[PDB]
Amino acid sequence: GKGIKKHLKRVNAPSHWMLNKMGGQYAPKTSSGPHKLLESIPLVILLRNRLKYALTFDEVKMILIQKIVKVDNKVRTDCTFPVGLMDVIHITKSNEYFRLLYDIKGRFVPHRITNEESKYKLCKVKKILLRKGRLSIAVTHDGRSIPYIHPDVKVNDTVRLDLETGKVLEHLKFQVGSLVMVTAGHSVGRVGVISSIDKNMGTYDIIHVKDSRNKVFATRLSNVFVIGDNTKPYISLPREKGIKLDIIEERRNRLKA
Amino acid sequence: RDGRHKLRLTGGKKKIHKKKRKYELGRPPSNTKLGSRQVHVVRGRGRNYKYRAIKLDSGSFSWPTFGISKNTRIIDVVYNASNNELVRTKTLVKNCIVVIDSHPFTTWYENTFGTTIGKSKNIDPLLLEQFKQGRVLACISSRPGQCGKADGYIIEGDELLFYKRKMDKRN
Amino acid sequence: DVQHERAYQKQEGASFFNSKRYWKKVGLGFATPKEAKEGVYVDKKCPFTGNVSIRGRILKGMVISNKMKRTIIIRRNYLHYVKKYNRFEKRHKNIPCHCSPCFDVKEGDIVTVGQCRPLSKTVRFNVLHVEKHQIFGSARKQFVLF
RNA sequence: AAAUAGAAAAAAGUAGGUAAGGGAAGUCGGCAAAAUAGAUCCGUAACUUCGGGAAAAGGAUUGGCUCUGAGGACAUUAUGUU
RNA sequence: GGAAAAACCGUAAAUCCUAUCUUUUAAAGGAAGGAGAAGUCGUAACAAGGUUUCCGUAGGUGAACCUGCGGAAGGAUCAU
RNA sequence: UGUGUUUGAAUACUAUAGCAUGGAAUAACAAAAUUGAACAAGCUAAAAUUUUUUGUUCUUAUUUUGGCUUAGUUACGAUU
RNA sequence: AACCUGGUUGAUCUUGCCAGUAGUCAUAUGCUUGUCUCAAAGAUUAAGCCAUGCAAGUGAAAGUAUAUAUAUAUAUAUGUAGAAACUGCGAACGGCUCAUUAAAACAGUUAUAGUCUACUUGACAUUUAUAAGGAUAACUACGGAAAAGCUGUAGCUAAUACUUGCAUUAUCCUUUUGGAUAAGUAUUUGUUAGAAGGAAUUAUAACAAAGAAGUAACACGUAAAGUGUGUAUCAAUCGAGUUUCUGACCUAUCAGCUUUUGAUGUUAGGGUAUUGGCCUAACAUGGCUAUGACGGGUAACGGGGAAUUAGAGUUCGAUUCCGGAGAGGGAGCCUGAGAAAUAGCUACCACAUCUAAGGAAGGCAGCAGGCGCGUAAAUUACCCAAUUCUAAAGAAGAGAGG
Repeated sequence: GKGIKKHLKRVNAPSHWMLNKMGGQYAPKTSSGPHKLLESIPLVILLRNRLKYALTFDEVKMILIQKIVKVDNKVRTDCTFPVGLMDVIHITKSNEYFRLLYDIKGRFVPHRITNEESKYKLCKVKKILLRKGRLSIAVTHDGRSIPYIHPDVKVNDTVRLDLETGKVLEHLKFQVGSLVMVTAGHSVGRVGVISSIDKNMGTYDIIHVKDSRNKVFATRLSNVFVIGDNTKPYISLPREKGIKLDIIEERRNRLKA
Repeated sequence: RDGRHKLRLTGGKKKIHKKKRKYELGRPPSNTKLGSRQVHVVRGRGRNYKYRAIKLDSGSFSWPTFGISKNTRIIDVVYNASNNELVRTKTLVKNCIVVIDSHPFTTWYENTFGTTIGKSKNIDPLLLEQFKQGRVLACISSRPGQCGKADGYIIEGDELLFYKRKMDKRN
Repeated sequence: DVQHERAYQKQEGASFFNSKRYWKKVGLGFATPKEAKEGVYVDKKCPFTGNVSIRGRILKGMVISNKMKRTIIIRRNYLHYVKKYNRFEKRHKNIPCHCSPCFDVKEGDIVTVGQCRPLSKTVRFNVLHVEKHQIFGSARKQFVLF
């Protein structure tokens, strides 16, 4: 009749995935969970198609059934569980820790994170609500509630967040001069510093961002994620660091290696 | 229910298309009368429950001057703003004017003020006479067919005068 | 006078037991009328003291009819591009819009209307500013472009 | 009062009625008989010399009771008498 | 509490009666148009084609046409 | 002696409308004298400030601000 | 590849057509086909009909075993497997067709401060007690019918089927400590106070009334104090309903349309999940129309797109993705979070099957295959290895898919 569509075709599925034309009829469809469908990776894609620790979906199932992999200090066998923009995967058996980051080619990549530094993540809040007794809960990009947050923090602030206790290590006020990562839009998968904020009334708030090649571009506010400060980047970016080379420059650079 | 089968904005005529769906939605009207409490639970989309009062006699009436509420029987339905048929047939709606038993309110006023928290500014003489004779006019404000209860407020002054004139060549 | 209808006219946010009306601030370049604050009326379809949400698009049109009770009709005239000839053609659209009883509205007034919440079948918009003006000849038959 | 009365009550006659199911199949012939019909409100074609056709066709309604509304005349400057 | 069964509003299939529109499709018979064969009767048009032509029109004609009326030259006159 | 390595899976079109956005030209439109509006002065009714007696209430007034009436004064005010 | 020849004549230049000529993931057909890789394939004609088969199920740490099988300990105890059956969850996706539907559906672009949302995810609760109350299926027996996924009695007995129910915090006094007092989340009513959003009747806080549901009487097992299943509210997510603006083929041998009968506005109600003439009453007398309304046509699903393109364009878009429609025709429901579902049901009409002629059951535009239609279209093949989906989710299923 009508209701929930449970399938995702190969062609229909996000270009970000890198699921090739001949390689199947379908893609995996994500469970509801940490991030939106278009803005996430399931464990099947991560294990097989990125890491290549399995040949097939069955070999992924053989890895998953075991107690070996834990994400957010939680063991998971759930194949289509979505891992979102930024969080820490630990695989106990291989002793491996991966932090999820955007590539410059607009796809999600697992970037190796230090064993100690696996403890924490940097987490953007999307909204912050007052519940009964005038009692705060923050609501995160990764779909988590952080209860009892101090009123100093505001609705676009990022926060460094422990994974063991689930609570805040430090926080960064949203402002001009903060290192920002673009998460959707035209400029998707790049890092810059906020050059200027101008309010838009009744309509989309736009933010001006400067690259580290000293080039300035606009981006919509909703899809800019604060990621560090002018003083320092707050987390371990991959080597590219969101910096834009043009195709001619990039291909010449590739050739000159 | 559906609007697409009705006439076009120009006054034009539109062919019937799309066979009827569940979620266009719309069901028979409430018939709620005066009698001992009886209600049927109605199951709406998503498992959302509504309560269909089929009979009631005692609703929650608010004396809004002190802002206080007590449960009280309605003696009669006396005027209805929407049409004369509903009041004559005795079917409640959220703009019926009913008559309530004044005794819980009368007791509360006596307890609070000591003659007949609290504002204590003295009730108007016409309204006070009406409370004394038990013929207290009140307006229904909840939707009994949706919420399972007919709850209302005690009317006064300009609302009282308007509805009294509405209630009753000649004068 | 008032209340010609079968029912008393009141609206939420009157608050006259405590007495410390429901007039709004409305936002987005529209300063709420003094005539809403001080006016004799009370209403729900008024955007300046009703329960109306002034949301979505904000458009301009030209008033063509004031005949209907509490509700007014605007024509939005515009030029449509034809690619093959690389040229334009006149097109236009009639929008029935709530009037607001605070205002005076006449034919050939410019009015800035909002998308808001529709409360009736053909009515869509609600006036946010009435820019008083006039035009020669019949407004319904007149082409004014802006 | 009719140029009579009474009593009986079948045929038959004559002026009448009424008939199940069918519905012109009877008979030269729907002849006879019946159906229809008054008002108010609707609706009305082919066709026409545009005047009509037309009450076309085809429909609906109609009691009793208790009210409601509309239509005058006079005389106090908005109110009365009738 | 509770089956069958009824009654009341409300959806409302289907059926039939009209009314209007739509689509093919039948029909005796009528009256046109074209194609074909070097067909019959004239000699109409083409040259002043042996009454210069054509137009509008009306009436006549076995026709082709003819005559009248009023135009034009696309006339044979662009010359007293 | 555990642990291969470099990777690639680019770039762009993706309405005409809508959204944000810089704009000088070119167009439009509005502003635009049967006398109009820019200012100084005075008179005037409205509100607020400062004052100020009366125990959980409570008087009045100067003053200051906004609205409106009237003689003056601007490089005062109409393209062909 | 930004282009032309031949055809009115005795000969001529033109107008103008016809003819060649090239293409077409566009079909048929004729003849020919030594090869290999690649791979469209019953749309156009009948949204005509179907024989037979199959296409949606599910149990490997965690509801229910005296059918049964099996390893240990003193017939019985622990345990471990287990046909079956209740229970739970899914089958609303997919696959198929395009009759429709022409400002509708659809596309870009809004809005939802007008709402609902299972699974999943993260927050995380308030008005007999060494742990409850039975009753019901499979099962045993007798049975009935030609036949059927027809089912009748009586005896039982479980559940994670069904029904109950078992001291915690804050405020005031004492001063830390020690006393006293209270105590409903959604949702609804009446009274107010008033973090954030442009905008607030929103968050939130108080009052007076009502008020669901609830907060584990369930199952496993980490010492080289752990876990499953399941539960109210809140938010997320997978979505969905509405809803703004702008965008269409042909037609005037269709010029006035719409309003009894909601047409158009207003008011009041009712209904709905919610806005809404969505539905009713009352009141207005509107509303829409050459910038072509209103009809009528379409060999009309809409879009991303396809063909030819020097540039404009012109023709085409059943048809691999998306959105809609539809499942013989209409209509109506049930179940559930989600269906007006159609391998759900009911009725009517159109079809149509078995009958022992009493009665009974039915829906290929799923995949094969057949019939009819036609100029026109493949095998009742094998498999779940990959791709994914459904479950008590590894190991089973899937004509999805290969």
